[PDB]
Amino acid sequence: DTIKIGAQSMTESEIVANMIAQLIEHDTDLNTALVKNLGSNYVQHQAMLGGDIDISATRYSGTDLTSTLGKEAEKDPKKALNIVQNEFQKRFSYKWFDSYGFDNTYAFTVTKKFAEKEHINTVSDLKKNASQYKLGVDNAWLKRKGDGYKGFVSTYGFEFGTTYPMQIGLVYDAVKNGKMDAVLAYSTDGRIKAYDLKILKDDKRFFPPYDCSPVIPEKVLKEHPELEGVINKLIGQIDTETMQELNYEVDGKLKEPSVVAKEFLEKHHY
Repeated sequence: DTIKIGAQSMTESEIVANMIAQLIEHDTDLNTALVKNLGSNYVQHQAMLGGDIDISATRYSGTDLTSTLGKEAEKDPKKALNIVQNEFQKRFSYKWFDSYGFDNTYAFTVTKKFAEKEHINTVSDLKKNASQYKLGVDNAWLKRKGDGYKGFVSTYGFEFGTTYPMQIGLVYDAVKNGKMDAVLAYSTDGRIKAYDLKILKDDKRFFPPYDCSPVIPEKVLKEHPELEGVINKLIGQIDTETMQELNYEVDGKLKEPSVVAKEFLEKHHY
């Protein structure tokens, strides 16, 4: 029988999606298929409800909490994961696993060079000269509710001199070359490694946590009792630094997600 693994359009998702597949076909006699390009977690959720996917490869605690669950933004990561896991079991009898070990969080990011010139370690340090700064953001963040620009201004109490929305993949070279003074990066992106950018401390803890976990229905796990054991092998095994490294292997070194996943599994003896 064929285990269907859903992935959104993020390098991260495709990597972790392929990893799961390859781990399944290594440990068991089960067959796998990947359902690529699922857009948002809403569609990913619906695809699970409709039986289009047996496994959601990458899901993020702060996302499903304040949208799929409709709950308030918990800032403690363990408490937020506890809520999310309990609602998914109660509402859907879905097993939201413990985290792979990484956070994909919004991260105000600058060059180290610029952090020394402007004296910046925290997001709050950006206050003083904020009017003089260009900030790069993704295409959705300014209008985003809760942990968006609006909530940001209310919490940190300042505006950036100009904000420029753009495809997320562009913010990293943009900060690197000085086109933007700071950007709101995704903290798992490989180019944070490669370019060695500085992730500023979110001293007011504005952003909720975004720990990444696989989601699988207990019904799927029951029908294939060997499955949980396979997935459990990934739990705790991928921290932010590793995910950044795996991400650069695709985004910077131009390798296929299947290959990066294979090499990773081989490196760790699976």
